[PDB]
Amino acid sequence: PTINQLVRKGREKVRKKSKVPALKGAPFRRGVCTVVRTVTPKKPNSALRKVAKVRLTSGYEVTAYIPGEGHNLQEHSVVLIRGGRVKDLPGVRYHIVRGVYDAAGVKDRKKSRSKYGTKKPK
Amino acid sequence: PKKVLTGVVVSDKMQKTVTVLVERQFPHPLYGKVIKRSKKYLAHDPEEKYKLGDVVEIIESRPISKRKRFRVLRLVESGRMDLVEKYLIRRQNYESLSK
Amino acid sequence: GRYIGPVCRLCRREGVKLYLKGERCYSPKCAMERRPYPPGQHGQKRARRPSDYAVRLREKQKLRRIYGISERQFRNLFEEASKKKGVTGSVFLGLLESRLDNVVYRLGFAVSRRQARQLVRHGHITVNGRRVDLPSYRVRPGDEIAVAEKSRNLELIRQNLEAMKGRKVGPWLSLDVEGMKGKFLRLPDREDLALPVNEQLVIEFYSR
Amino acid sequence: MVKIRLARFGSKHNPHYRIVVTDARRKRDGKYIEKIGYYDPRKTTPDWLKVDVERARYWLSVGAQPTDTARRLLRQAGVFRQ
Amino acid sequence: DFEEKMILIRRTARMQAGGRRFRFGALVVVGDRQGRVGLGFGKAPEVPLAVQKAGYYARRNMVEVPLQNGTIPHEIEVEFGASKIVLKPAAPGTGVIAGAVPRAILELAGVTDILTKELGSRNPINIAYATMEALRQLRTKADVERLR
Amino acid sequence: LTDPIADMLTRIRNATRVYKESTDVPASRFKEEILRILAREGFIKGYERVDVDGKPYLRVYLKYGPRRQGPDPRPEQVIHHIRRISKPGRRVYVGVKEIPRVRRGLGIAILSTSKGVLTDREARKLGVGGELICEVW
RNA sequence: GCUAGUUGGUGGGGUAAUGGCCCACCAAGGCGACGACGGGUAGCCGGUCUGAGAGGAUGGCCGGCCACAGGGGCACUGAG
RNA sequence: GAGGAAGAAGCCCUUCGGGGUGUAAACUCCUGAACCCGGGACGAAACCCCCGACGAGGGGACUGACGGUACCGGGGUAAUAGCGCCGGCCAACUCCGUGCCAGCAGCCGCGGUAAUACGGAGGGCGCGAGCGUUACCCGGAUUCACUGGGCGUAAAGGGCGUGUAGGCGGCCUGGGGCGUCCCAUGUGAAAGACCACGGCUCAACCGUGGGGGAGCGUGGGAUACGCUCAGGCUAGACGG
RNA sequence: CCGAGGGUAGGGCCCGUGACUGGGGCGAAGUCGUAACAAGGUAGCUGUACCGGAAGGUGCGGCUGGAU
Ligand code: SF4
Ligand SMILES: [Mg+2]
Ligand SMILES: [Mg+2]
Ligand SMILES: [Mg+2]
Ligand SMILES: [Mg+2]
Ligand SMILES: [Mg+2]
Ligand SMILES: [Mg+2]
Ligand SMILES: [Mg+2]
Ligand SMILES: [Mg+2]
Ligand SMILES: [Mg+2]
Ligand SMILES: [Mg+2]
Ligand SMILES: [Mg+2]
Ligand SMILES: [Mg+2]
Ligand SMILES: [Mg+2]
Ligand SMILES: [Mg+2]
Ligand SMILES: [Mg+2]
Ligand SMILES: [Mg+2]
Ligand SMILES: [Mg+2]
Ligand SMILES: [Mg+2]
Ligand SMILES: [Mg+2]
Ligand SMILES: [Mg+2]
Ligand SMILES: [Mg+2]
Ligand SMILES: [Mg+2]
Ligand SMILES: [Mg+2]
Ligand SMILES: [Mg+2]
Ligand SMILES: [Mg+2]
Ligand SMILES: [Mg+2]
Ligand SMILES: [Mg+2]
Ligand SMILES: [Mg+2]
Ligand SMILES: [Mg+2]
Ligand SMILES: [Mg+2]
Ligand SMILES: [Mg+2]
Ligand SMILES: [Mg+2]
Ligand SMILES: [Mg+2]
Ligand SMILES: [Mg+2]
Ligand SMILES: [Mg+2]
Ligand SMILES: [Mg+2]
Ligand SMILES: [Mg+2]
Ligand SMILES: [Mg+2]
Ligand SMILES: [Mg+2]
Ligand SMILES: [Mg+2]
Ligand SMILES: [Mg+2]
Ligand SMILES: [Mg+2]
Ligand SMILES: [Mg+2]
Ligand SMILES: [Mg+2]
Ligand SMILES: [Mg+2]
Ligand SMILES: [Mg+2]
Ligand SMILES: [Mg+2]
Ligand SMILES: [Mg+2]
Ligand SMILES: [Mg+2]
Ligand SMILES: [Mg+2]
Ligand SMILES: [Mg+2]
Ligand SMILES: [Mg+2]
Ligand SMILES: [Mg+2]
Ligand SMILES: [Mg+2]
Ligand SMILES: [Mg+2]
Ligand SMILES: [Mg+2]
Ligand SMILES: [Mg+2]
Ligand SMILES: [Mg+2]
Ligand SMILES: [Mg+2]
Ligand SMILES: [Mg+2]
Ligand SMILES: [Mg+2]
Ligand SMILES: [Mg+2]
Ligand SMILES: [Mg+2]
Ligand SMILES: [Mg+2]
Ligand SMILES: [Mg+2]
Ligand SMILES: [Mg+2]
Ligand SMILES: [Mg+2]
Ligand SMILES: [Mg+2]
Ligand SMILES: [Mg+2]
Ligand SMILES: [Mg+2]
Ligand SMILES: [Mg+2]
Ligand SMILES: [Mg+2]
Ligand SMILES: [Mg+2]
Ligand SMILES: [Mg+2]
Ligand SMILES: [Mg+2]
Ligand SMILES: [Mg+2]
Ligand SMILES: [Mg+2]
Ligand SMILES: [Mg+2]
Ligand SMILES: [Mg+2]
Ligand SMILES: [Mg+2]
Ligand SMILES: [Mg+2]
Ligand SMILES: [Mg+2]
Ligand SMILES: [Mg+2]
Ligand SMILES: [Mg+2]
Ligand SMILES: [Mg+2]
Ligand SMILES: [Mg+2]
Ligand SMILES: [Mg+2]
Ligand SMILES: [Mg+2]
Ligand SMILES: [Mg+2]
Ligand SMILES: [Mg+2]
Ligand SMILES: [Mg+2]
Repeated sequence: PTINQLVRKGREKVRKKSKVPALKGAPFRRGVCTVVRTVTPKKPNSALRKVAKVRLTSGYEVTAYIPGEGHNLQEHSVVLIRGGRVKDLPGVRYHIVRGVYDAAGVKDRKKSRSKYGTKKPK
Repeated sequence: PKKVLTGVVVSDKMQKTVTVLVERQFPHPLYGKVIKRSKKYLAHDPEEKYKLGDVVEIIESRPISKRKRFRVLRLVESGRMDLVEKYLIRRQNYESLSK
Repeated sequence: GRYIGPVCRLCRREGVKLYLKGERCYSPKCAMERRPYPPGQHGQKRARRPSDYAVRLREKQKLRRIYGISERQFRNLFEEASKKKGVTGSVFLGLLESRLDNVVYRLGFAVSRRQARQLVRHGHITVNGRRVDLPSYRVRPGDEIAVAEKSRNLELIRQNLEAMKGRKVGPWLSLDVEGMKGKFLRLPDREDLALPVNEQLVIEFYSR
Repeated sequence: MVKIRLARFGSKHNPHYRIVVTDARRKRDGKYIEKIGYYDPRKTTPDWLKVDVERARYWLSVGAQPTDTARRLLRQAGVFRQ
Repeated sequence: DFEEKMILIRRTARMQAGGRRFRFGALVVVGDRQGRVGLGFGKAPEVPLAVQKAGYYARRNMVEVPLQNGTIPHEIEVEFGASKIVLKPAAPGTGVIAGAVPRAILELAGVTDILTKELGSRNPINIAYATMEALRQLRTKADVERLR
Repeated sequence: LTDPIADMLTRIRNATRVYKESTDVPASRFKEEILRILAREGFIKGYERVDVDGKPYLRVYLKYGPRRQGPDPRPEQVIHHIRRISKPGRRVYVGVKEIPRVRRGLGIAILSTSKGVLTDREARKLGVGGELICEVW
């Protein structure tokens, strides 16, 4: 644009859209599970990924991924969630943190334990 | 010191008070172009002796009313209806700017 | 704190000898003399071309491992040199060479910078008479790094100062042996120390 | 009344004062009217007190009122010597 | 002799019935670290051939860059197509602040202290080309006065 | 024609890119002072107040380098680059402390000051600033 | 598109003091695309984080100013 | 900490020859975090008291929460390590298990019976009383482009005129000096930032001193350019 | 007299929610046909209008970003 056009209208500073609206600005949110089931992923992957529908303290109800091998989560399981989509599970934008509230850690986990709420084995 | 401005009397339909349109220029803070801005001041005319179209000087003065904090200092030039029309023609263009 | 684990694996990784033990570093029992290839299962496999990032990282780890200093303190010394006046490369090595534990090593008080650290840390060293047990103390031109008087009758410092009675030091240093004390004359040049390190690569590493 | 006193600067277990003229209603370490030297109670540095006598006597001349130990440090500075 | 540095080795493909059949491209810069640098792009049916063929043209296409204390005389900006390169003189303690592609060309020509920036398309070929033409247009206070 | 100064810089630039011995621009006292500097700095051989069809012009005599050897005989320019800075749509003014150095020194910035049209080197000597007219190298 | 204490005047009240701050009357004015009016968000600054710079983001800790003291209204005492 | 085998066991890999963890361990000597006793602060000299005069000046005493802490001295034990990662970007590879399952995932993508990408193990890389994760800000993003971008076909010329405001505007001269430029001066608090020195054993932290700036007030000065006022001109434009 | 506010009445804006309903995105392992890409088997696209289970068809006018 001309210099006059810039004086008349300026440059638009465009805002960024949060990828985690259910968190309402927090790093984590506590919730309670309502549905605890498996969901098949999209092309070109095939599995039965473990997902929980969580009713958050922020008011939202969202679907969070349950990472690791096996879990202990059922309806009414208290749960902390964090940001993080699962690319291949459309609509899943959050992860449940293993090892907080009613989320157990992964059994017999040895590598990357801090990401799976598994304490050090003796 | 008491700030002094220069502008043209664009209204005088008040008793003992004229409306003086002051103009000013400065570079745009970011785009450097020289831009014009304008502001009206309610000017104390205690002798109703200044007329529509008079380029005058007003001086920052102790408050006379609500919005009147400037008295006319002196005449600078007379018969500037060419400037008073620009102001009025803009105000007349506003009716077309609605819905 | 500092790295305390196996130290020959460092040299074997860096492809050069870093004199991280003193005595055995000159023997035929030195690891680089027997196995001059990186540690681990794949050390004797044919190396593939390293990325430019690998190169600059390796040089940086070579320079850092020499002083046995933490990446934190390393990077902070570097950042000071970058904001300092003139050429960052020289100043970086200069501020490196000005550490108390490093000067204690250069003076032959200790056979390794590790030994020097334990000497300083255990308070067996003074600076201008004033006792200092801080390995990270910055020595300045005109100082004086002496053995603690209450420690002069120590086997290790004895044998080490024996072996230094007429050994040269850096031009930027002097050492009155038998008196167990030396002087820090000036901050060194890169010329004064032929460390197997191109330092510009370390600049380039931190400029990414 | 404007006063002349020590606003503490420095750090914990390391006090360093600025002998200062300020409104008595100001907070201790708040905006001061003027600085008229420093004070170091621990005598670390080998010149742990200083006073701009050309000014400190003015502030007395014009009305200011030093505190007890500000006065004493103004005494060891010779603002009262006749 | 001249030091060489491979910058890019890519494999292109072309289609026929029966399938695709490949070919390799080598971006090589050569120089002495003293004021002489050349760039050549080599294509051949196998990697070593293309690499060697690239070193050949690099010597057949050189440029003398007016080094002054290890920096360039004046700042320059050149566009090659949609790629833009920026070079700015820099003092002793600086280094060569440049992406991998322009770094190789400045380093081998003896530049030790320069600020750079790629803008526009960052295609390595067009960026390598744009760096050569930037060096090629550098001028000394001499040539300035010679022209006037 | 909204910017005679940029029209003259462009007349030169269009003329030098086809290697003309000269090209004529409509004349004015401010233009001559600008050409006065292009000569005194060697960007041009000089000018002369000619007339065309009864109208006062400025015939600017261009200057190039030696012929070259290779596929492109065309010789290097002397004015590689000349462009307007301050414009009717955006006046540009610098004080003496912010006067830029064209091409590290090998180039000239042309200013208009209340001590007349001056180079950036001239302007720094006299210690004045002004409207940054253009830059040349 | 906005405006009836609304904009100006005369008189008086009121204050430490100017003023529609308040009141009575007189006049019909005042403001707006250079964004009035309305909606939303926010205490502002020294500074802070980042950035080659320009800029972007931010105002917790310390310093300055403002505002508030369960939600509102009010005056009394008083140099305040 | 030094020394310490062509190199123990165990575990991992192997073409079964051997290779690795690895001077790493064991072992030897040296030092001595912790803790055990001795002493133990700086911050505190004023107000007051006496002589002087209820002043100048001089002399006298009381007082430490932190604290029996810091610290000094004497002795004195080898004395916590963990976290992430190793398909590419990106530094670091092998064996087994699994077999589009279980699972990984920042992006591209991994897994369908020889997976450097899943899970473990050995090994390796990176940091270290921390290491990773999530959220958010600036950066990379010249990806709102003033510096520093674009619009035939990539996203992008208004369907076309006419025209209001506004933005912008030819050659020469003079007046004014609004913009603009220069000089002087006031303001630009302290802290912070920066350079130097110094005080805590270093540093963090802190003290002392040093240099500015924009911006705005004021006085003075310049007049090329832009603006304004005045007078000319005909190359734009309009008319005959 | 003014006056916190309470009360009566009538307007304006915003949020949450609602039997039911409209289309949209995604999933994909289905049913129907095959509209577009080749002259895509009726050159295509297009504003509008009327029509058809559906992609779409046809009329009128326009475009070439149409093969021969
Ligand atoms: S013995 Fe050799 S490998 Fe081991 S630390 Fe000394 S120099 Fe390095
Ligand atoms: Mg809940
Ligand atoms: Mg798959
Ligand atoms: Mg339960
Ligand atoms: Mg994420
Ligand atoms: Mg891990
Ligand atoms: Mg993992
Ligand atoms: Mg009045
Ligand atoms: Mg050595
Ligand atoms: Mg390299
Ligand atoms: Mg530097
Ligand atoms: Mg001892
Ligand atoms: Mg060495
Ligand atoms: Mg950086
Ligand atoms: Mg007291
Ligand atoms: Mg040359
Ligand atoms: Mg390109
Ligand atoms: Mg381009
Ligand atoms: Mg230079
Ligand atoms: Mg691009
Ligand atoms: Mg790319
Ligand atoms: Mg510009
Ligand atoms: Mg009145
Ligand atoms: Mg009062
Ligand atoms: Mg009012
Ligand atoms: Mg009334
Ligand atoms: Mg009326
Ligand atoms: Mg306005
Ligand atoms: Mg707007
Ligand atoms: Mg609100
Ligand atoms: Mg940028
Ligand atoms: Mg804010
Ligand atoms: Mg905050
Ligand atoms: Mg605050
Ligand atoms: Mg309130
Ligand atoms: Mg209240
Ligand atoms: Mg409360
Ligand atoms: Mg209350
Ligand atoms: Mg050992
Ligand atoms: Mg062997
Ligand atoms: Mg072995
Ligand atoms: Mg073995
Ligand atoms: Mg073994
Ligand atoms: Mg004791
Ligand atoms: Mg004490
Ligand atoms: Mg007392
Ligand atoms: Mg006395
Ligand atoms: Mg002890
Ligand atoms: Mg012992
Ligand atoms: Mg041990
Ligand atoms: Mg990591
Ligand atoms: Mg693979
Ligand atoms: Mg990395
Ligand atoms: Mg790698
Ligand atoms: Mg299974
Ligand atoms: Mg397998
Ligand atoms: Mg991985
Ligand atoms: Mg694995
Ligand atoms: Mg630490
Ligand atoms: Mg953390
Ligand atoms: Mg960003
Ligand atoms: Mg940006
Ligand atoms: Mg632009
Ligand atoms: Mg673009
Ligand atoms: Mg058109
Ligand atoms: Mg339209
Ligand atoms: Mg105009
Ligand atoms: Mg003009
Ligand atoms: Mg004039
Ligand atoms: Mg004039
Ligand atoms: Mg002026
Ligand atoms: Mg100033
Ligand atoms: Mg300051
Ligand atoms: Mg010190
Ligand atoms: Mg500055
Ligand atoms: Mg001035
Ligand atoms: Mg005229
Ligand atoms: Mg004509
Ligand atoms: Mg005609
Ligand atoms: Mg009411
Ligand atoms: Mg009410
Ligand atoms: Mg009530
Ligand atoms: Mg529905
Ligand atoms: Mg069809
Ligand atoms: Mg078809
Ligand atoms: Mg068809
Ligand atoms: Mg149709
Ligand atoms: Mg129908
Ligand atoms: Mg049907
Ligand atoms: Mg039909
Ligand atoms: Mg038709
Ligand atoms: Mg048509």
